[PDB]
Amino acid sequence: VKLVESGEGLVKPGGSLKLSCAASGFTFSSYDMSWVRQTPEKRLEWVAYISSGGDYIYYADTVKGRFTISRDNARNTLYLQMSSLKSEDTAMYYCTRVGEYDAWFAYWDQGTLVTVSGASTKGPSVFPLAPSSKSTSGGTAALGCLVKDYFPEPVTVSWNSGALTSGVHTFPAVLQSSGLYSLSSVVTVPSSSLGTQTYICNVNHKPSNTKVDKRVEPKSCD
Amino acid sequence: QAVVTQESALTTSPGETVTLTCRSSTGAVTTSNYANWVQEKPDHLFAGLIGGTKNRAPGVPARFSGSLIGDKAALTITGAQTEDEAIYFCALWYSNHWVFGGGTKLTVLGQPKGAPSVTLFPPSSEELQANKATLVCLISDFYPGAVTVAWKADSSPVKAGVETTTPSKQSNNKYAASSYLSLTPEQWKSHRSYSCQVTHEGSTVEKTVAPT
Amino acid sequence: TNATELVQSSSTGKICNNPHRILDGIDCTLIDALLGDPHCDVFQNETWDLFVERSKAFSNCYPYDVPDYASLRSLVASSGTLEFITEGFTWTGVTQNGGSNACKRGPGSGFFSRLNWLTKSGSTYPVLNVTMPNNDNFDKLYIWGIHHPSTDQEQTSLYVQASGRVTVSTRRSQQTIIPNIGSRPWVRGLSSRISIYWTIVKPGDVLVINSNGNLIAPRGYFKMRTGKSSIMRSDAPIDTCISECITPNGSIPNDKPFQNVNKITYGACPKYVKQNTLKLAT
Repeated sequence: VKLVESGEGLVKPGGSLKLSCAASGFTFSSYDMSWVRQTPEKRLEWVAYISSGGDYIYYADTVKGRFTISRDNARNTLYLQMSSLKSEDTAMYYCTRVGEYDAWFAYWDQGTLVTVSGASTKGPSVFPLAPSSKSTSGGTAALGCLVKDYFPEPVTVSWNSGALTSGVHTFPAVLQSSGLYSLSSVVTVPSSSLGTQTYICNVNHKPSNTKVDKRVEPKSCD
Repeated sequence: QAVVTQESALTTSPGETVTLTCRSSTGAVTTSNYANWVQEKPDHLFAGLIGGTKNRAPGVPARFSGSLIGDKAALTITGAQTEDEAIYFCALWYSNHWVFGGGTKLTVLGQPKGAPSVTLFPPSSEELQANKATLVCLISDFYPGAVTVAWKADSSPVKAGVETTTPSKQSNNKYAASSYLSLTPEQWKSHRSYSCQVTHEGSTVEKTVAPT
Repeated sequence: TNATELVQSSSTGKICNNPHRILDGIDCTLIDALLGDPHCDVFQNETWDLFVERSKAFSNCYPYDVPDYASLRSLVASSGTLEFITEGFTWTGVTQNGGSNACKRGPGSGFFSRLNWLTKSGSTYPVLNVTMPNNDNFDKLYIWGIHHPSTDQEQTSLYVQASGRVTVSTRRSQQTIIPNIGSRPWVRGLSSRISIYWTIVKPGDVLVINSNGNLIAPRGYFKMRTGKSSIMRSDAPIDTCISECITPNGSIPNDKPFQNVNKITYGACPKYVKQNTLKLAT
């Protein structure tokens, strides 16, 4: 099965936000569904639960009357309306395709991160990372992209819009002493196709939609 | 109440028998608590392993035996392996809620080679024109994830403008880390070269870039 | 020369629907159809020669527990029919024909079609002493159960007495179960479960049921038979073919003395081995 969640952004305390997990791969409307979260302290917490679409919906005493879980048996999508948000609602929320008749917490996802801070959502500053020229190892090469001074997390970086899936590592972000992050991704590409292929850095910041493409060229400069 | 407590970090070797606990604060963990066991793999892969305090998923080997030891639960792994190194959570059922533990980080002795490969990048021409300078030292494909970062500029120790992240697991169960040196465009062009020193279990890897 | 083969290594991927009768449990299992699950209303009083349980089956009703599940799933399979005869027991002061919105048989409440939920009748719950003899000349299969509430407050709210008991005995057997109340995890939204039991009645035998609470009543019995029928767990489709041997990986021919696809077979299937090719000269 496959369940992908969306709804990344920044909210202020007392605000609202809707999360959605599009469940695919197997039969929907037959299994129960729930929402689970993991705080930045890596503490698991149960949030909500729905019974195949349900007359039965129950939330945690922390999130009763502030959240509401919904299900769409037609679109195969499960929604989670977060309302009257607090600072303590900051976590990566997971959508679980679990059925308590045989399994308790079987399927989890890659998560979606929502932050409730009240701070200003700022935009990243993308700078190109120039490839290595000399003192080679007979090896490929290393070029990348620098996503500097963004908040909040996360940012997703692809290469050639899904055409460069082999030899790329996206490194985690650093919480610098400014309340902002900084991420770096570097690909490994042979120097033979280094002056023939155009390599594009595609950064897409979901909270504040900054879909920027960045070209990394040898600049004939030192 | 509903406070679930367990161990924070354990370690074992392939072939040995492990046992994880799940203690309850309001009293004894009864069979009516339906102890759950999740498996936190890298890239946030929380796979559910055991439910009902003994019922096991169809894809989990028979080495995972769920039981109720003493006044708490148990996760016995008879025949531990390298693929069992992960964070394992417990979830006890109380008549109205679903509470979780803190997680027991299981360490396993294996993965023969964890030597890191280091990559260093100077600031970009666009960044230098923007009155900013930030060098990037990327450490990847190493195990375990315990390294010390050191930057050097013209044979002198550098400890200002350096923020560095704790290594996290990659997709191949190896660790990776990143170190950044924030400077001013004047300091970058005034020195001969900058070096990022990485040491991991005796072997020291340091790479140097120059403004040419 | 050449060498003829003696092992069937290959399969069809689909099940041939001849010459046996195949019954597909598209969204239902054999126990879901045996109890009468509202989404399993196609298989009521149906027949078969081989049942097919799919991995895509589910249950949209009361979470039920079946002790001796494998012992029940096998004796009904070889019966080859859901031949259910409504009986009409005497449930006096029982407030029968009950259900819940989780076992939805239409808009409002509902329950299983082959079993009956007996609530309280006002503020009274009498003790049950009913009997139903088997004067015919065939074995009877009676399906019943017991209710496990979530708390003592809904046990006292559905049944006057704080604790129940269901005793279903025959001239050679006796079954007495005491309910175990508990707020179990929400499966399909309910903190309650139900355990399912059955009792077989032979010719010359009389069925006796006794209870003082927490009884799920039957609406009749099932006509048992001794057939070549069975049940298979497969996700292979049904094709408009004719093949004697059936395999969970797809039907195979019976021309070779051995097979290599699966040890679980049905029909005039060859012997099972693990070797790949076996060639003999001719």
